Amino acid sequence: AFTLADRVTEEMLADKAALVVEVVEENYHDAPIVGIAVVNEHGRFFLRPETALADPQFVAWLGDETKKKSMFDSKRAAVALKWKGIELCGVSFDLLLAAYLLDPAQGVDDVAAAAKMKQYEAVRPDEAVYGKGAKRAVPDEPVLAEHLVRKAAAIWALERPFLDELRRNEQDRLLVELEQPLSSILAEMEFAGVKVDTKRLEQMGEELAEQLRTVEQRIYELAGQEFNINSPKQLGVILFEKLQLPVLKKTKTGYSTSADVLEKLAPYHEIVENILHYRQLGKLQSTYIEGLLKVVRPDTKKVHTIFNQALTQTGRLSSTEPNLQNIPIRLEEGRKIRQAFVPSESDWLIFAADYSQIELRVLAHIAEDDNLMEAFRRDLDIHTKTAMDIFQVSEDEVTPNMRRQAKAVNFGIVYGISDYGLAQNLNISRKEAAEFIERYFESFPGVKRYMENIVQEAKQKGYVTTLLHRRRYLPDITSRNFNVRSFAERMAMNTPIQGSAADIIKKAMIDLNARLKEERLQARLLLQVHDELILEAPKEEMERLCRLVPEVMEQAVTLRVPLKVDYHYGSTWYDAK
DNA sequence: GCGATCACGTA
DNA sequence: TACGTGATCGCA
Repeated sequence: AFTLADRVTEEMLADKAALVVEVVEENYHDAPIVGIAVVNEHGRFFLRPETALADPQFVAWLGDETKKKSMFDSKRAAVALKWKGIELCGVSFDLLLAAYLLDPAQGVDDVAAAAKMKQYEAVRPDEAVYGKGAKRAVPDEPVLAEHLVRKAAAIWALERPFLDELRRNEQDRLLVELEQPLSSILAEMEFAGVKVDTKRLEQMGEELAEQLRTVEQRIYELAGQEFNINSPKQLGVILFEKLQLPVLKKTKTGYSTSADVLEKLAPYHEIVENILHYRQLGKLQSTYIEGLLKVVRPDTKKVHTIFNQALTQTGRLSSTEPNLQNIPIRLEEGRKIRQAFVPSESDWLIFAADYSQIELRVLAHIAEDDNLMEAFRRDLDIHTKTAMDIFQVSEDEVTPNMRRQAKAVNFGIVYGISDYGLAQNLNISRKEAAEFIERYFESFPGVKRYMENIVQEAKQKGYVTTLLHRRRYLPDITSRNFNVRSFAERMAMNTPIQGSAADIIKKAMIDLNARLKEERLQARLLLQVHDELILEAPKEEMERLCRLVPEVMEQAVTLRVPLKVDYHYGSTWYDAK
């Protein structure tokens, strides 16, 4: 039983309530709110949004920090409301974030999935109510109102058992003091968006299309015929049947044509270099130029990413529409894409600050490896020092290739890759990659001990934890399949590193947001990308930020080694280098 | 019109 | 390693 309400009564404006502000469109930016449900001690209420959101008492209640609301995915609601000029405050419990902290592997997508964790099944999955894909539609008011009230009732019923388990896990503060405050910061970041210079992007796309026409023509005269270069089946027939290049790698369906294979085939035929070049130009044009231009809002000329705070098993943020975490950087041709990200006001600048080697610093701290801690206490180039140790040479004797291999070993630790993966990145044998690793563990015995100990702890406890008590369950750690078990072992080692680094960055964003307000700066966070925070600010604030931001980031936690922050500012993201 | 599948970019 | 995303193609 629920009141399908016609107007807002005071009964719906209690001190504590479960609240559903339903946004069905996957991209919630400027998206409709289809319905509102409130469950509190006085009953269960469904409100049409046009009513509720025009009611001054309702809107005042939404924005009253002392009126506590329990929700699922409150950022979606907060942002949808921001686009309507309405502030959502007082969200004291977000079930999406609670479920995520309790077990990130569950993939909790909707209220129903979180409710199942506590054997609560009186709510349907969103996909059963709205449908999937083409046939996705908002159902009739009776069906919609039942669904929203059921979601709000589930939230109401589930808050206590979820907070109880969080407390047993010592994750209650992680929820309340880190993830929920971050959610509000991310909602403001997403709402602010980042201004895009679409003229520059369109000019770049114009350039790429011309080179792509040129390289594509050269490819066709080399293949003796025309074909769809973007089809790895057609390309496979041109390279490996017509031109009879060696087959160095097979895929499930046929001939591998990854850039790894093509680089190896380059000496045999001039086509191969042009294919690689076509692949890189086409990646830029399709994915980044055309892809970015599709999601720039023509009103604001901004992109408004959506940060997914509750997806990764490490606690890292992901982002979509656009995904700004893979804007190119390595190749100069691609890094120029970042010239298109500009401050949103005249006489403002982009300020970007990034942790230097935060993952290895976290590893030095957690493993208490004396050699690694000393390397960071001396602020050495970690890759050079790793080369010196592994190859037992002095700094002047480290060749670029020795540093490259040491860097690949460090990369393998940071991202938890296998010996096979290291071998593949170093283009060496698996046996050779293995002996590289062993030489590393002789130089860093503390890291070796941490690796062994964390795997034993994962086996004993069932999970591993980060510095701020995020956990990752690893049921595959006892699997009898070697590849499955090795992956779980590498995740046991890696997640305390990657996840603690994510924890620090999140804490830094919270501290930064409060410091910006304390200092009454106009600067504002725009993006969190890997280990980098990107802000925009009046040019007149750059000198204050140069001092403030690195300090806040460096003081976010106290490790046994310093945190180091590099920072730059400029007129574009590219120039903030 | 989905859904693998392959390839590629940051990690 | 991961996630996100593209184009292709294979199944309807």
